Amino acid sequence: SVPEAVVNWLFKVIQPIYNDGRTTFHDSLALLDNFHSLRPRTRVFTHSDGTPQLLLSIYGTISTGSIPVIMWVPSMYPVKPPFISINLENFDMNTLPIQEYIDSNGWIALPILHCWDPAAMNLIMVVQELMSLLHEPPQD
Amino acid sequence: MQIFVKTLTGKTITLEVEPSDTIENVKAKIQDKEGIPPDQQRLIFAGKQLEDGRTLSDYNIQKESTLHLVLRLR
Repeated sequence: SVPEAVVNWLFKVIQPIYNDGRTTFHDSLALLDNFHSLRPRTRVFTHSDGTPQLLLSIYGTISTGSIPVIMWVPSMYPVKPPFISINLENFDMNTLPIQEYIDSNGWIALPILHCWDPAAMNLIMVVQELMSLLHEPPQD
Repeated sequence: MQIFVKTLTGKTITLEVEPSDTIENVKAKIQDKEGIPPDQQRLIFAGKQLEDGRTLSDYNIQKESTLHLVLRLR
């Protein structure tokens, strides 16, 4: 399901980045195993205060019936929830109901992320919620 | 179209822009309101530092979006 070369790479890049490398590795690997349309890569994330930070991100298309997304896993995961943006890469900007769910900061306002409990939630659940996002009206 | 630009000092800025406006044009508008030279400006949105040559539309920045500004001396 997940090439061993990817598993080894995943374990490798996670160690120097995450406070909780065991949970980050378990949850991210489980996610890749469950959703073959998703892939991992690390990229430098630029925070609002200008600080750059290399983080693991998972990207690809998720089904809603589909939307391209980039999910970021914060270094404090799971104490802090992941965050997701629509992946505009390569799209002909001349295009979404999903837009009504995107907050002013450009993140998808997934309910579960605002009602986050670091002891009973994982990345797989996050993607599951994304798949049903349109079933409820945009909160705030 | 209205968008906001938040600064490190908690200060917020309001700008009138078009989706086709380039990042460079947006920096020019910021200079007009705050007197800050474009060269000192770094605009950030959703984890990315924005590129002068691209447009707001290119980053899917919609009305009411909040961009962050940080200044740097080159």
